[PDB]
Amino acid sequence: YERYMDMCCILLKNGFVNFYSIWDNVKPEMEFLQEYIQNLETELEEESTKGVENPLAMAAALSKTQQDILLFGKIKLLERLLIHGCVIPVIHVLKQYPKVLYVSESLSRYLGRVFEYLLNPLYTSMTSSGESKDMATALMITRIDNGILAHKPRLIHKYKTHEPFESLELNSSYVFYYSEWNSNLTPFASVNDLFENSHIYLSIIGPYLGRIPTLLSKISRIGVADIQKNHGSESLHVTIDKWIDYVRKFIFPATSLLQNNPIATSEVYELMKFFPFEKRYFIYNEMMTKLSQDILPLKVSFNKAEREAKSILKALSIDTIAKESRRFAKLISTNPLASLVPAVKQIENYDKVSELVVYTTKYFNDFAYDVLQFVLLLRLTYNRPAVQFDGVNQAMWVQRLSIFIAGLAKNCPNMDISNIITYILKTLHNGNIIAVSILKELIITVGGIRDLNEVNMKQLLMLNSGSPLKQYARHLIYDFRDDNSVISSRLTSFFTDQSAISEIILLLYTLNLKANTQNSHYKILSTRCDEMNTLLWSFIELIKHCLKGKAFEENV
Amino acid sequence: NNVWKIPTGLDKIEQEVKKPEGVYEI
Amino acid sequence: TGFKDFLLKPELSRAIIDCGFEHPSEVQQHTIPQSIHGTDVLCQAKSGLGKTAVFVLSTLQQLDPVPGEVAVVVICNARELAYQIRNEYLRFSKYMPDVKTAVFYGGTPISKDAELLKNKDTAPHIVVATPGRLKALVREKYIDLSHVKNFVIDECDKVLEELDMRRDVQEIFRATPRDKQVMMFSATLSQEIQNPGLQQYYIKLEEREKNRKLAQLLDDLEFNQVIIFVKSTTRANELTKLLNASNFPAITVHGHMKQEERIARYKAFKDFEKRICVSTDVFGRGIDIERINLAINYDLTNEADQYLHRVGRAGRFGTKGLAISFVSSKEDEEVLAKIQERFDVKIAEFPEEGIDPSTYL
Amino acid sequence: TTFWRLSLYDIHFDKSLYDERKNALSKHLIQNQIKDILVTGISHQRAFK
Amino acid sequence: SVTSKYLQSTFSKGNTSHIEDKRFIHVSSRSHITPNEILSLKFHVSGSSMAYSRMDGSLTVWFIKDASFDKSVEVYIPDCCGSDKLATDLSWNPTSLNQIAVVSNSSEISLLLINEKSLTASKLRTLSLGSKTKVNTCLYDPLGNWLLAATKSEKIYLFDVKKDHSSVCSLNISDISQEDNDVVYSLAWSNGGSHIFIGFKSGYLAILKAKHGILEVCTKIKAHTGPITEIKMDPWGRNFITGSIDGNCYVWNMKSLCCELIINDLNSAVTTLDVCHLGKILGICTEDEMVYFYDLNSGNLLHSKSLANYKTDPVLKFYPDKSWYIMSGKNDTLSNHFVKNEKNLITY
Repeated sequence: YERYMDMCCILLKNGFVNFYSIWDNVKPEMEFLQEYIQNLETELEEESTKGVENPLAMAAALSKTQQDILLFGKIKLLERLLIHGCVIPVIHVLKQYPKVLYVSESLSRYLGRVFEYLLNPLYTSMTSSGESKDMATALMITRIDNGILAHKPRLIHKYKTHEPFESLELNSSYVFYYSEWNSNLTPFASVNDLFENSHIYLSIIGPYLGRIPTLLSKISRIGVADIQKNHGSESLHVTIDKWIDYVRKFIFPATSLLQNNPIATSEVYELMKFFPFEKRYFIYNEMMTKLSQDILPLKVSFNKAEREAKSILKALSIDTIAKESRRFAKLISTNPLASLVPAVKQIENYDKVSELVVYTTKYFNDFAYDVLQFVLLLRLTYNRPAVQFDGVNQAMWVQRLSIFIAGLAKNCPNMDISNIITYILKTLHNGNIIAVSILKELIITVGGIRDLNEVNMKQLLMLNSGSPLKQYARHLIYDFRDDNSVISSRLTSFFTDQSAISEIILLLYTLNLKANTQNSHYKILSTRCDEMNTLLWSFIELIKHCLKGKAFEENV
Repeated sequence: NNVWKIPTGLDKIEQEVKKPEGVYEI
Repeated sequence: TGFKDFLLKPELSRAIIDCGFEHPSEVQQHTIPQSIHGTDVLCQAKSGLGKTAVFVLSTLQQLDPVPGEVAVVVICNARELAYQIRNEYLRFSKYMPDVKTAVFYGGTPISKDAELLKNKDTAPHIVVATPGRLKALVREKYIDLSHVKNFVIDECDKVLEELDMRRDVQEIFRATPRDKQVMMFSATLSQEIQNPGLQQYYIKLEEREKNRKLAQLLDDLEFNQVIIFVKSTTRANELTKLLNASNFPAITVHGHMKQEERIARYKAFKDFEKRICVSTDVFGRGIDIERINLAINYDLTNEADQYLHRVGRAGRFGTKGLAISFVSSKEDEEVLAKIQERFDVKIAEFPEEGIDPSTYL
Repeated sequence: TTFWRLSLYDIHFDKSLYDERKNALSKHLIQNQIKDILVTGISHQRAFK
Repeated sequence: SVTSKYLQSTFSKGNTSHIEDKRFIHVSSRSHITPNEILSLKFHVSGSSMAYSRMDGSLTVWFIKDASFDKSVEVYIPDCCGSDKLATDLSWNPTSLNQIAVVSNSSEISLLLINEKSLTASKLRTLSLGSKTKVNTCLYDPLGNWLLAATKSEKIYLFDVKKDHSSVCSLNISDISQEDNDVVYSLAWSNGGSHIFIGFKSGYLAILKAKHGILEVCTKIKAHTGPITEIKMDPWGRNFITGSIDGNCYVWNMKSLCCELIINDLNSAVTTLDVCHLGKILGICTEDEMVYFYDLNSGNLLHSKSLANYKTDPVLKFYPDKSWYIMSGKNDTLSNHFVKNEKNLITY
């Protein structure tokens, strides 16, 4: 059947017979195909949404027509018509019945093959690798004969087979026989043609582009080089807007489908880095809300990732971190914005998972970082009560979330929590309790600024003297401001930009007054006023510690 | 978008206080 | 920093603060102020209320370190309790470098104890010991107690009821200066022995479905730690082997096993090293574990008191938790019916649709 | 302005705590007693004066 | 499935010989101690010599003439490159048949010509550089045209081996990395000296051009999220393999410089890796004291083993002229492997 189908596929492009005269008359009728399609759709949707429990030790103790449709007839004809470089029949068929792509994966791979050949010569012209093409050579066989060195080349031979992808099986190289299958196609000459033909091939391959990671990398590097080419010119914002739209519509849905493949997402984010962060948040949130639902394969992948993330999260321990950390890092780096939210909730209301997560942030790349900051702002802004139901006591999640944020600022130094600090500087205006709490924990954990509530007279005396006596006193009072100079400088640098220092000092001060003018039980009023006072004092101690010389008089 | 629509600036923190003098009618 | 109202040494205050102590219990505030003046004390209290801390803080207050001089001697009943008292002395003496503590119990070469007592680098001012070993040291003049100022006896009831123990403690007492501070502490002083929020559910099913049911429950419920109560050691060990085979890290503790491994696995799970532990009623009483939030009664007990003792391991000190039980026989339903009449609690049948996770956190 | 300008460091010289630290501090002998910590005490005496 | 049976046979009761070195007889006498180390081990190109250096300071070299090291002479030599200083890296100089370059974490690179008639390793020459410079890695262009010497920071030197090792060029590492405190972890040459592949600690990977003796930065790609441990090249010249400490092992296509295949069964850090001279099987030594043997073409596991807490730091190397591989044993002792009736996979 293979050779016969190949002969018909050859004949079916030199005009011997028209396509539909073959399509309409092969075995599986269109109705039986549609029935199989509905069955696959329902089974897939159920196994996605509900899910299935894989039995590990369950019950292990006490006390053919599918193969037919897949392997022959219409589907096999489509696969081969695609391999042999005749793209227009299959484009016209899949334009009508898109669901056909669910039947088998190989259609997406082969379509990606023809598209990648179409795009390769445009890709080499940019991101120039041609100057670097001259390094793919083999080592010469060296042998010592009669006490002298002798070099020889390795000898291989060439075989022709029916498999489309080339290979080299340990002595000999195999190639596709029909060596002029690429006669009817012309590669791209300019990125504009890349857009014009993306609108045809990629809109067909759909969310399944993820099945071929290499295409993601190639398109993203083309984008990076195209944006870099005109850094000087005035029209840069035009190209930025156009690539924004492109990445929104064709690539990001695809990268949402990947499976434990960090580097591809690293490339897509290396392209995304050029946008305003407003746009990145737009894309991330739309993908979260409207495109996870209402699209089948994306929904399946999101549900699989989420269930897997919860399964791993139930098994984090002080003893199993050595491998669970690597697995969680891969899973979070590949598909973050749907596998992070369960983790964010689990650390929102459980004790030690917070320390475990802050330990395992050491491993994931910039994409996981941006998405993590996103979901942090998400949770911080979700609609829910801040104070506890009982009385004026604050709820039991603010504290654990603030501890998490402080641990982030302390351990992983490539986090870029700038937007969170803009959240603080903004929402302090209205007196949000979460702002004050995050500020307190940030100052006390990262900076190391312990308060002066309980101090014996001798320590209090040493605490203002020459430098070494003061250092000994501070290390006695369990204060570690000296050893944390670098990270304190980094955080005060985050604060320095957008000139938040004076605004924050004035805000804290004029907030404690409004706290003085509220009405409640005195037993809480006195404590609140004093707590705010101590917070302000500690903040100013940090500021004087980190900003000295002229920077102080500049930004204070 | 809402929490990013709040106006932030030195002109708004002034919120001038009440003078110490308190008039006469836990 | 309630101990700062005690008016003690600052380094000692820091050593207590880094020990997590923030508010003294009743017995501490009632005994430490008077024991600091050097008066004899005879204390009876409920077990686990910090009775060691009283005399530990007292002796760490009254001591002025003299090189090579033993003034503080504590006598206990066991070797592991002696190790615990020396660990308490060490966690109390973090900020006191000149003071040195040592422990003495059987099973070790007496010559090694002697040479560490002669060593200036290990010459101890505080010695915690078993009465027999320290007797064998004093009677051989391996240790000098001619300057003892503080004499503590923990669990003094068993010390004075057993004849060998009382004779040993009296031989140690007669070799000490008569003008010393004397303290006795025990949770039980009978009259015969110088101027002294929890959720409760159940599953009614058959035996052959238990193994798969937990494999579902332990899959869906969101939990910190899980404990599994069994009525037998063989079933517990089997279920632990199968659970560890099920990619679920689990430990097992029960009788029929050497005590060393029991202490080892108990301490290991206490430290959040694994997330699943299985045990019989050997831990039915006394255990204190905070992070346990979800309990599964694999097999019910015979009496209601044992079941309440089991469920007491969850919801420590009035905290939130979740409990779910198995019912597979007639006596199970019988005890289930009796627990509600005694404890005024409606143990509803566990619904199939699951419970809201926030109802137990 | 004379009241609010000043501080404690410039109004009281103990000189006992310096000596206690110097004596309890007696590698290179901890960098020679932290560079002869006593230079700060000298500056402190000058400031007090 | 032929390769799986071949590897299984290579792990059988026979088809295995203990390399009889000083440490081997030492363990035999003291067992029938603290294991020093094996700093490095590197073959000659023609597959008829071997050299390695323990932590004691002594470097052994064998002149392979037999399968089970029967008639293989052994030039043992005491702690060369000074009495206080020990060797850390060596290159075998593919130009001639005897020269060796050795570095000892110091400012002196020693060129010694090993003799086989006697047991004398005679120092031929010493090369020196700036007094502060502390180089620790040396490499040879696989055609014997350039030599590379690298520091842990802020020095890279390239000598022209043809013109009596005249200092050709140098470069400051801070110009290559442009990050915060990077320390080069592993270097490797391309097949035919044209490019140098460098793996920093911060994760980056750099490709430098060394065509006519003037270093230059061609490109830098953010390959990994942790320090890169090893970098190996395929002998056919189509893909280069990168192994990291974050638990990933990727194979990058050479013509286009994009990831093509990923090893996913891994869940631990990588200490070393190697690929056979036929570019068919890939051996990974992870950090949990375990070795794996994967297939390059398909990417599916085909053989596993377990070191079982014997010689915590392992080493693996595939012969450059046969399908045999030297692997560490129990206590820092080497253990050859073969089949004794199959010189190459094709013959099988």
